[PDB]
Amino acid sequence: GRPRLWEGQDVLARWTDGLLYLGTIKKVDSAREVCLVQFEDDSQFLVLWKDISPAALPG
Amino acid sequence: ATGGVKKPVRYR
Repeated sequence: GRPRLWEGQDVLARWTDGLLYLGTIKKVDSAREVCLVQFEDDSQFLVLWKDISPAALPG
Repeated sequence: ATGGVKKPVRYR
């Protein structure tokens, strides 16, 4: 099926405080179903696919 | 971003 997440995509990621933060996907890890997401302070963390939403879908 | 600050899209 058409990929939902990809490298370079602007996304909202749910963090461990239960809140959403703007980020950019830097790496997709398919086996682990995670992406390395770079946040607005340039910190980079693993987030599960289900906790990532695309910022914009064309539509 | 260089110098950036994380803020949540919404606060509690």
